[PDB]
Amino acid sequence: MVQFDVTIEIPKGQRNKYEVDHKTGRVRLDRYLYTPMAYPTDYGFIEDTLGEDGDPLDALVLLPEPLFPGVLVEARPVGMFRMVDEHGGDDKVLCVPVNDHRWDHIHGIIDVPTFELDAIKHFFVHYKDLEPGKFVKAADWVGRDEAEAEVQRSVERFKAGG
Amino acid sequence: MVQFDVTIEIPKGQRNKYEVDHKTGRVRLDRYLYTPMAYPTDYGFIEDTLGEDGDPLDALVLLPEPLFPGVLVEARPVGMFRMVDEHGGDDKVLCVPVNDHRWDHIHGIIDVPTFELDAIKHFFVHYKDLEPGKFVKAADWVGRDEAEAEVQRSVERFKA
Amino acid sequence: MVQFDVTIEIPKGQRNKYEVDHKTGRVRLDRYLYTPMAYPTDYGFIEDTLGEDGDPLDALVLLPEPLFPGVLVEARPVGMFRMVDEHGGDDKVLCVPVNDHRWDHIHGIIDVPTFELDAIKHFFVHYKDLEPGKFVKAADWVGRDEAEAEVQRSVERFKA
Amino acid sequence: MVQFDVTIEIPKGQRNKYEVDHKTGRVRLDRYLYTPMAYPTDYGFIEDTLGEDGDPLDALVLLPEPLFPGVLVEARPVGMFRMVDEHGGDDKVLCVPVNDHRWDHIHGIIDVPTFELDAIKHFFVHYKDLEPGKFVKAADWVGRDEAEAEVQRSVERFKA
Amino acid sequence: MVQFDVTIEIPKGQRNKYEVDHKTGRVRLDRYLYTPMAYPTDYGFIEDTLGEDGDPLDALVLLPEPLFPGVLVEARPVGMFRMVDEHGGDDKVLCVPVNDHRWDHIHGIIDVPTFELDAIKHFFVHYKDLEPGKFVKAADWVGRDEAEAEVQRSVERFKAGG
Amino acid sequence: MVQFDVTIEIPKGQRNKYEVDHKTGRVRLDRYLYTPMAYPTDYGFIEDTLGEDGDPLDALVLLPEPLFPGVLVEARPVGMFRMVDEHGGDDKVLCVPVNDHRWDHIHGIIDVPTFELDAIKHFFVHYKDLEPGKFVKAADWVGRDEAEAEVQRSVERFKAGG
Repeated sequence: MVQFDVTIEIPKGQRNKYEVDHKTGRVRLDRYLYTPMAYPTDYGFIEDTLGEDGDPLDALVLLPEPLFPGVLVEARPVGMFRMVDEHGGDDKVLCVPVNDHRWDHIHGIIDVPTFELDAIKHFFVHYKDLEPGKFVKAADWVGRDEAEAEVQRSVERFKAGG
Repeated sequence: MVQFDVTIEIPKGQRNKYEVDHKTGRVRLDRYLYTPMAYPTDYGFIEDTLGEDGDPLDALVLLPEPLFPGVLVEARPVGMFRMVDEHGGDDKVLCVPVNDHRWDHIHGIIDVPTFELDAIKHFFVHYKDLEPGKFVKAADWVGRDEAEAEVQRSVERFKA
Repeated sequence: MVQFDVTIEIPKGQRNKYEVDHKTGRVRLDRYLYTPMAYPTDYGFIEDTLGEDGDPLDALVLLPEPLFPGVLVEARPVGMFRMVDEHGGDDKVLCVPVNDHRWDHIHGIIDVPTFELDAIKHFFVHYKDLEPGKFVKAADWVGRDEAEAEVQRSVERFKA
Repeated sequence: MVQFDVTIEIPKGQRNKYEVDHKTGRVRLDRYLYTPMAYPTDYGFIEDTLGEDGDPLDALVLLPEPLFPGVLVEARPVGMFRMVDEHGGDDKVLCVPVNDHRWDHIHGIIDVPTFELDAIKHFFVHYKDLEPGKFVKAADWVGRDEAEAEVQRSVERFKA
Repeated sequence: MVQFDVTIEIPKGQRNKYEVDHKTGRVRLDRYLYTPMAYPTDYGFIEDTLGEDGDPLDALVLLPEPLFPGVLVEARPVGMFRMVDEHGGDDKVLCVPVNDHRWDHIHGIIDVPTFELDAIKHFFVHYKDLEPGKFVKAADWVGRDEAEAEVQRSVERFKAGG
Repeated sequence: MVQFDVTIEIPKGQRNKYEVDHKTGRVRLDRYLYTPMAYPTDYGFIEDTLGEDGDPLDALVLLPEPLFPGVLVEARPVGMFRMVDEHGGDDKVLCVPVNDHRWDHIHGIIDVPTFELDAIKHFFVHYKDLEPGKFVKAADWVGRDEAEAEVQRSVERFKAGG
């Protein structure tokens, strides 16, 4: 069973887009969203990963209640949101907390209610609609096998980068 | 100097869509939104008006902090949001609290920052995107003169 | 397809125990809980029912976000919590909002996760532990058929 | 053992100043405070009283957690805050919830910590500092005997 | 007058059980409680202490309003909650902030209202009721002298461990 | 255009007075306010500055929604609140976030609504009214040029201190 640590940057329900500066460890405000939308899940990144674009792999964590920026949660992948925007491809691994029987019945993307996947998709498709020169050309969901393959590639890129 | 009472149905920042039952006065949950969006202003209706569709005229109230459902606020119009959806036309009057010097500089639609008007528009254009059979085909803003003309039509329509 | 209106008294997550005075319609603070616990669901009563004890039938409503005291929500029964305390028997109907596809998979008590039923039970078993003379001697769950039978008895008891 | 019902208008910690319209029962937004201050207690009025100025007698209720506007709480007086502002005299009865052992040690004004009385005073002395034409010239505390005498005058004034 | 620094892990009113990883300094989500209960006080640990079980001594801090995970508060002990669970004995020192006249009248456990002690006891007796293989065999309160003796033992264990 | 990093200590709306210990980086509770007031803006300090009194220069940041203690925001100065209290002079630089068109129209103190400046002044004039031996003798506002001059002096003092 693949599992890993996710650092939360943005609690569910927030309109402030926080980001961890990976050089310093500091939490920074990127910006307050320009749209009347709020993050649909807790949002952050997988520790010890490196995506194709130089930053760690993004993670979305399903949780009963929001966390605080900077908090670590041990999690396991169930699928992956993929999108194409102004900086090209962007993937976000969808995760649930490990060692919690309340999530035991969610083994893969097929187990996650469609209305929840659709809400998360809608957020990422629209949240930058009022930001000039930002766009989304494509967005879809893939399952746990493909999420794990991407996690593995990013773990490999992390190790190769030093 | 047009002014009126607004009953708030939905506080700013809420994802629960409350509505007042106008035949009982009860506050009901209509639905929880299917989209990850939140009401961009306090939202409700103008007391003693009747729109083209039989409900009181909707109102959006700019405020420093959100209210509670059922609360009355005396307000004045600065403009009007108009849209066309699955039910046809819909107007929502944009308002600011009266006799509050902090809003005295806002006389009309040109005085409301574009980024704020664009955010309000974005909410109404997209908030029903995930509801089968619902849609928004057009949405725009008109000024205070047009808003007051609509309020006046709605007030007379109430009287008749 | 049994459905009814629920008036919410107490939002999920609250430690203030509000109650509606059924002779006036006012919302009153009963008490702040003496235990470090919070209501596990939105909590209220079914409009136009009368229980065995003279009050409307209590209802627990599963919702994505809590409501406000006094708010009406149209709901359908999926099961019923039963308990015995210092006043004798008490039933609370477990409900989900109607005409909301997000709840369409929940048809009966077997469809509600055990961990959620256990949490609701734990609240009612313990929330009065620190009140002299109050106690809970037994608590259990029954299914949708039993819940609808109790709603029907309560509706007729209201009519009579 | 004097006790009465208090309707809460403004929850503790709020910067929105709500008021009940006593001729309709509606809750209205009076104003958002112009000062960076927040109500130090739950704030409202005593039902079935009439002050010297024609409004019900104001009440401050000490509670572990704030309520919602319009909520009723059965309370007992422990003292009274008095002030003089632009409208002349104003009294606010300081109260604690009845039949709650957690407040049984609070019998009168001497039982309320000085730091808490000083904070409440500071709020009423300063909350209108940034409103032209408004002022507070004097403010003080009196004990439970004086509070009950004022409640009694207000109750009779209501009856007459 | 004994005083010390408490790092808060869990704000009063929360149902998320956060914990500081003492090796790394990171705040982690342990778990969301399985019971409909919420922490009755701000909850954390005494810096520079070591309990018998290898972790710093736990602290409960009485405060007018909750803090954030990771925040330091200078505090003084007024008593100690003692319990016996599945890992044996567990003590939690009850504290108030120092240099604050609003707490000056609380010198010991006898000064703390009984209903508040009973609520805190009820939380620790019941909060793991729905977690299999977790239990509580005993729970009680002792006073300031005994709290200070335990604080001193833990300070001593801290120093002996390195 | 002068810009700098502000670390937030106290979110707008709070009555807990948090402070960063500049030696350790830890966020500490200083105290809960004794007055029924709440911070009128997000409040903190400018990184890499040193005031005359030995601490970094204080900053007030205008924001649509409050942040969390410890969060960095890149900001630009629009004016400065000056006051004289029990420790003598104290200045707080008023700032807006950079690279955000929603604040583009605020170039200086003259652009900030008077009612907002008056509310911020009232807070600092009164928030210590119930703390014995604390007082305020003077308080006023100066504009962006004078804010930038003070920022520059504090940057210079920072560099001279090591």
